[PDB]
Amino acid sequence: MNTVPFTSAPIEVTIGIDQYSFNVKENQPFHGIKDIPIGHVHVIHFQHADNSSMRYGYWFDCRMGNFYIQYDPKDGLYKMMEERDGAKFENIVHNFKERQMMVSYPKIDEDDTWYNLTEFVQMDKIRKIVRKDENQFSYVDSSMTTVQENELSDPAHSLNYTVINFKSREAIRPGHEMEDFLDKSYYLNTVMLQGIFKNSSNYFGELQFAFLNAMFFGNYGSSLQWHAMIELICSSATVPKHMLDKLDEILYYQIKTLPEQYSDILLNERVWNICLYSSFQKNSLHNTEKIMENKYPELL
Amino acid sequence: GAMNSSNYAELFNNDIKLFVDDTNVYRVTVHKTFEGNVATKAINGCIFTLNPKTGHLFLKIIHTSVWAGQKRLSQLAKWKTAEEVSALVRSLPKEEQPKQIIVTRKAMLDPLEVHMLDFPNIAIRPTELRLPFSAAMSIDKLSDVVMKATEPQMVLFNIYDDWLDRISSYTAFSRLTLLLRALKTNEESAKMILLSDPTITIKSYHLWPSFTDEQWITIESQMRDLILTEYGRKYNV
Ligand SMILES: Cn1cc(Br)c(=O)[nH]c1=O
Repeated sequence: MNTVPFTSAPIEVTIGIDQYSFNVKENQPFHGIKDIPIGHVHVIHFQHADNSSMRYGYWFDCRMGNFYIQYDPKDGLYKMMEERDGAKFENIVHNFKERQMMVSYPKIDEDDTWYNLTEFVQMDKIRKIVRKDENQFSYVDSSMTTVQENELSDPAHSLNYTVINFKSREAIRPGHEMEDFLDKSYYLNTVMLQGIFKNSSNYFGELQFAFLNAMFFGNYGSSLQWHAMIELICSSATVPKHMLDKLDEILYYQIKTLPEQYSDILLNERVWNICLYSSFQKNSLHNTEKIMENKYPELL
Repeated sequence: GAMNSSNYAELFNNDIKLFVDDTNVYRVTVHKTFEGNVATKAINGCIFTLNPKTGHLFLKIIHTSVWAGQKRLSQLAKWKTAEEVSALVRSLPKEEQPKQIIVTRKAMLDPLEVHMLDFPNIAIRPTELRLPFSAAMSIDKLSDVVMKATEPQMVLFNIYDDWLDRISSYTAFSRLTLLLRALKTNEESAKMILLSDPTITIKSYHLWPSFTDEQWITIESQMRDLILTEYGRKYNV
């Protein structure tokens, strides 16, 4: 069980760790988060008490190093930074744990929520969507734009998601215009799965990561990307039986975990009604369709 | 974006553009079967592709054979329209290719956009005008070449005949839409009007009668009376 030690908490801030969150008051004696389950990626995120603008946060995997948070009063945010001296990450942590100035990642043992949300998410792929290679961890915030958003302005601070566009030459084979626009199986299976993502786990991983960026940071381009990747599968007549089943599970936990009050902005009416009621896969998302109907029947 | 009464004069500037209308592409007669069920039988159709500036009409005849063995014909027809318009553009020399294509029904937007991905610099636009191009099959010579075709065929016309020698494109289009609007609201009367005086003939290389300027004003007036009337007969006013 790993630990993220905070130097200090000089400004009042709501701290999130995966789907958990807690309020820290200005200069409260807070020194980090302990008992973080190894074996998963994690996200630690922040919303300043004074400026609800800019939710920001860091994707990390504890196995890839010792990381700690220290507020930077110049740049005005809580920064993640790696402690190379390992006899410091132990000594510093033990002292703070001994003084019990660390909150406990409060996993319920029956709870598989985080695993189900991050099943296919892998840090090596995050670091290629979020380009900044001197850091083992990856910064995301509410305002970052996606590579495709910049096509339609700073590239170094972009989310380099896989560009999907249904009215593009990549998506439409010359001479199969109608076939390929109404049944995107070509685009899904040959272009994206076999060609770009290599396998469904990399596809699902990016999908899951985009959703989590939409949810935790209200990142609009991530929400576009999550819906696009859903829509491509739903609009494909031919999808591996295993992808459909796993998709229904992925989406179910994403919809389950979404704040009931954020549905208006994070959920795209057109895509969901199409996936669940019009698309080829209308009948293949039983769990997702049941939770959607019972939790947000307004949208449909 | 979309095309309407405000940006109406854009049609007659010097950017090449085409209207595409697909309302006569997929045409059916509906009938009873021996067993008392209903069936359709398709009849030949056409894509109406018009340059409103020059009057050149590119009339692509849709032969019923294109539908054999096909499902969801009404949807396929929009995609067949798009394929044929795209093929037409590709066949034109570059300096003749349109800079815009305006579809008269918004359902054509996606099919044409996808068929024209190779032409990113051609804008595909809808319109809010309620243009009467469906009445094109009420022009006898157009209907005639369509019904007689036995294979796919592209026939070129100038829908303005020789009018541009005497009037502007703007005025030419206005006359054309007035004639077609009349043919659409009451075909019988519109046609009675156009041929009453048997001394005004249609030249072999033309579609409409050879009216003098003065005779066109009378004609045009008669068409407006018909259109207002039919609007009364239809709303009682
Ligand atoms: C200030 N500081 C705090 C931590 Br915790 C760490 O591990 N390294 C460091 O330099």
